[PDB]
Amino acid sequence: MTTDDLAFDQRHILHPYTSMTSPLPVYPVVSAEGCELILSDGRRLVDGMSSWWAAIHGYNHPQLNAAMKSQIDAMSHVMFGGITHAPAIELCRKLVAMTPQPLECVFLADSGSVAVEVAMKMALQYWQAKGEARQRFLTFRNGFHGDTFGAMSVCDPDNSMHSLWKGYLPENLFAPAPQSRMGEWDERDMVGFARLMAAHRHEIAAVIIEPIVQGAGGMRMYHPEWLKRIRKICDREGILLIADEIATGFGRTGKLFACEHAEIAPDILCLGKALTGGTMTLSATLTTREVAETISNGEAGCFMHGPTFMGNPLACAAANASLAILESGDWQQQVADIEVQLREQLAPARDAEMVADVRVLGAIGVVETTHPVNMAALQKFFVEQGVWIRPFGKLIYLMPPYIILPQQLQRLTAAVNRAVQDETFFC
Amino acid sequence: MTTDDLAFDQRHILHPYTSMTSPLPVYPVVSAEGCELILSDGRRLVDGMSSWWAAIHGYNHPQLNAAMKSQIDAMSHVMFGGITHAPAIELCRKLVAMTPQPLECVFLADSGSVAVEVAMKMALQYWQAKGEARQRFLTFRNGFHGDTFGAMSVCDPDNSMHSLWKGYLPENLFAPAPQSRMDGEWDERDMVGFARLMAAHRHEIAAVIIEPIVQGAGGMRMYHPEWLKRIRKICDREGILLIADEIATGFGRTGKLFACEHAEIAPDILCLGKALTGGTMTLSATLTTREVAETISNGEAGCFMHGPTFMGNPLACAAANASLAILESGDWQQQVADIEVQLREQLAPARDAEMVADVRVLGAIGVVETTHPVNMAALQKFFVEQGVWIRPFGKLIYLMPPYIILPQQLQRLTAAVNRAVQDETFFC
Ligand code: NA
Ligand code: NA
Repeated sequence: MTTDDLAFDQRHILHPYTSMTSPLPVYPVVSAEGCELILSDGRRLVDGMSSWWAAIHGYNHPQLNAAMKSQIDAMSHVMFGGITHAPAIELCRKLVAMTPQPLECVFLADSGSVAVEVAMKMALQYWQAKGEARQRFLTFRNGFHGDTFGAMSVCDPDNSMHSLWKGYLPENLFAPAPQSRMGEWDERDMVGFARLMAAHRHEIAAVIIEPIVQGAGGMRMYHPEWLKRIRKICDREGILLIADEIATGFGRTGKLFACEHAEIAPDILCLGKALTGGTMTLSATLTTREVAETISNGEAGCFMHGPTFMGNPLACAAANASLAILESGDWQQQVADIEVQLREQLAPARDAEMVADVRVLGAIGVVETTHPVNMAALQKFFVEQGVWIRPFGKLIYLMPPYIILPQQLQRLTAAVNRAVQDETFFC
Repeated sequence: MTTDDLAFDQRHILHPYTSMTSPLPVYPVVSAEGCELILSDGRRLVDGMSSWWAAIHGYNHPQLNAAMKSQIDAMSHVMFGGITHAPAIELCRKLVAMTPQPLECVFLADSGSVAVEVAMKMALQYWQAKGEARQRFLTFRNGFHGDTFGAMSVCDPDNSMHSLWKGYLPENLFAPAPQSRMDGEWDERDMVGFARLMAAHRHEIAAVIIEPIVQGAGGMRMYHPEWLKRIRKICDREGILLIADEIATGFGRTGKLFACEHAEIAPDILCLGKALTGGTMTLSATLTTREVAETISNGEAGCFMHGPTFMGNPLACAAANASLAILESGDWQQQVADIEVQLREQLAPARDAEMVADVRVLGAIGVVETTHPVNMAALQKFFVEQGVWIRPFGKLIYLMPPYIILPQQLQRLTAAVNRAVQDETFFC
C-alpha cells in the first residue's frame, strides 16, 4: 500500500461510525497469522479484539483455510432457491445439535443485523398467523442488536441516538438495564420490567435481549437469574423470547451459549460473528417447530424472507470448520484460563485514577473509564506497544482469540493498565 | 449427499420464501464449473439464472478462484475499525472510477438489503443534519429493495404483503409502476401519478428510490429511460436525493455498465450487490457524494451511524476486485450484446404460444411472462429433465445467464423455455 493508497482511503472510504470530515488515523494491515496482525511497515500487533468477537481461532488458521479453499474448488456459491448443498446441511446439523432441543429450524442469513431482522419478522408473522394483534418488542436499555432499521428499533435509544430517526422507527418498550451483576440478585431489579409486562402483555410479540452480556451497548455483565425469570414470564404470557447471541455465542462467556448460564432455551436464537470463526460474514436464526410451522400455515404460506446469498456454500464451509474446532472442547479450558488471567492482570486497573470499574467474564475483560478515551492518541499508543486494542467511548476492553498465548495476553493487559494511569489518553 | 441428508434439509432448513410444512423438492448441487451446475447424481445443468443475477462470470472462474485463495493466504478477514487494507482500497478505487463523477464516497457492507438500509439512513441523516423534517421515501409500485425492515418499507406493498406488518412498517409514497416500455415509445401520461405525489409531498420527501430501467423481483419489468431523466431533474429542482438501487442491474447486465447510463444520469446514492463479487459470496456497496457524506458527518452524530462487523471483508473485496478486473477488459459488452440478440431471436416464437402473455429482452435478461401461474414443482422438474437450471416464479419464466454462456448453451435454455410454454401441462 502506497501513501496515495492511504490518502485515497482517508478521503473516499467510509469506516464504521467515524467522521468523514475529521477522519482519524487508520492502520494499514497487510496480513494476519496466529494472534497477530501485520502492518504494512512490518510491525506485528497482538490482537486483543478478535476483529470484534469473531476470530475466536485467530488468523490464517490452517484448518479454516483448507476448508475454505476446498469449498472454493467445489463451488464458492450457488443459489439456495430450489437447491440445497452439503455445506448448508452439515452446518444446520451442527447448529441444531449444539443448541437447546426445541431450537430445530434454521434460517441462514448474511449478517448479524439481518439475523435479528429475521427474528423480529418471525415473531411478527407468528402472531399474525395466530390472528393476534402483537407488534411490540420488549427489550432492555443498553442493548445492541444491529444497525438495520428493525434492529435499530430495539437498540438503546440513548446510545443509538434514536432522536436522529424519531418518527421512522417503530416505538418499542424499554425496561431498565439489568442492575444485578453477573453479584447478588435484588428482587427490586424486576419492578420496571414487570410494570411494562403488565401494561403491555396483550401487545408484546417478543422479548429480545442479549443474554448475560450486553456488548456494544456497554459491555455490561448481568445475573443469570434475569434469564430464568424472563423465560418463566414469557412462558406464562405465551410470549416469544428472542436471545441475541451474535456476540456471546460459541464459547465467549465460558459456556457454549450464554443462555446456558441460566439453563434456559429461547424461542428464537440469533447467531453471527464467531459462527464462521471470523473469516467472512454469515448468520443464523434458529427457532422452534411451533414458530416455523405456524408461520408457514398463515396467509403468506411461508416465512417471508430470503437473501440472495442465503446458505452461501463458502461461508457455510468456513462455519463448519470453525465448529469442528470447537467440537474438540479445548475452548472450554482455554477460556477459563483466559478468564483467570484477565481477572488477575486487570485487577491493578482498580488502583488507577482513570478507571470507573473493572469486570471480567470468560474471554471478555472490560476496564470502564471515568472519561471518554482520546481515540486517535490511545489507538496510536496501543499500536506503539505492539498491540491492537480498539477502545470506544469510556470502554477499554479485550476479547482475544481463544488460542492467545499467555505472554501475548500479558502484553495486552499491561498496555491497558499503562493507558489508564493518568489523563494523557483521555477526553 | 444421501437421502438422509435431503430429509434433514426438508425438515430443518428454511429456504428463500417457501413453505416449511409443504416444501417442494430442492435439488442437491455438489459443484459448479463454467456455466454448469452439477447435481449429486452426476447430472449437469446449464445455468440460466447466474444464481440470481450474481454469477456473471459463471462458476469456478480461474481468476476469481486465484484471487480468493491468494487473499485467504494473507488474511480472510480483519476488522475495518481503525484499520484499512489493500482489497478494500483497490475495490473502492475501482468503484469510484467506474461510476459517475459525483459518486466518490464508498460505504462497504454485507448484503444488498443492508446497502439499501445504508442508503435510506444516509438520506435520513443528511436531512436531519440540514435541519429539515424529511422522512418519507417516494418509490414506485412493482419495486423491490430487499427484505430487511427499511428495505421492505419501499418494496411493492401488494407483492410483498405489507398487510402482514400493517402498523409496524412506516408508510411511504408509492407512485404507479412505470408503463412506457424500454422496447417502445415514451408516453407522457406515465408521469401524472408521480407528478401528483411529488406535488403533494415535496416538503417531506427525503429521497426518491428506484431500480433503474429494470424492476427485478417485482415483475421483471423493463421501462423507458426517459423516466430516470425526468426523475433526476425533478429531484434536482426540488432538492431531493435520488437513490438508484442497482443491486440487480449493475455491472453490465442490461447492456450498459450501470443501468443509469441508459438515461445518462447519476443518482445521489448508488446501491450495489449481487454481481459485485462475481457471485462468489456476499458483499455490497453504497456510494454517495461528498456533499452527502460531509453533511452527515457535520451533523449532531459527528459521523454516519452505521458499521457492520464484517465491513470491508478482505476476502469478499478480493473476489469483487477480481470480478471488476475481468469487466475492465470490456469483453462483457460484446458478450451481453450477443446474448441480447440471441434472446430476442429465440424467445420471439414464444409470443405465439397460447400460455404466453409477453416477451421482453434487455441485455442478458430474457423474460417470458405467462397468462397463468406456473406449477412450481412440475415445471422445475421439467427444466432439470431438459438439463437446464431455470427457476421460474409466479407468471415469469426468465433467463439471466452468465456472460460467458456459449451460444449452444443459451439455445438449450431458450429451447426449454419455448417447450415449457407450448401447452398448460406445467401451469397453475
Ligand atoms: Na437445537
Ligand atoms: Na464515481
